[PDB]
Amino acid sequence: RVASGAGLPTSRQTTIMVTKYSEKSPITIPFELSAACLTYLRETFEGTI
Amino acid sequence: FEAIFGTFCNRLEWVYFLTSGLAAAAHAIKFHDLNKLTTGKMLFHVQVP
Repeated sequence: RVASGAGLPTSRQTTIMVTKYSEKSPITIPFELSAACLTYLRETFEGTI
Repeated sequence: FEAIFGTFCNRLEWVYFLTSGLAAAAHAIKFHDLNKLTTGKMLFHVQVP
C-alpha cells in the first residue's frame, strides 16, 4: 500500500487471511495376473528344468 | 454303567509295484515332464534280406 494525501480514503487493513481448499483428483490403473502365472509362481515344482 | 474295552487298528497289506511279478513285464521309468507330453513315438526302419 501507498501513503496517501491529506484525507483521501485509503485502506486500514494488513494481512488478509484468505483460505484455499484442496481439490482432489485420484488416479487409477489395473494390472492383471492369470491362474497359470500364480500356479507356476508360488506352487513351485521340485521337478525338472 | 458303560465300559469301553479297547481300540484296535486294522493292519493293511501294503503292496508296491516293483515287488510284484507284473513289474517284470514293465520297464519302469520316472519322468516328471510327462504332463507336457502329448504323444511319444518310436519309428523303426528295416530292410528285408
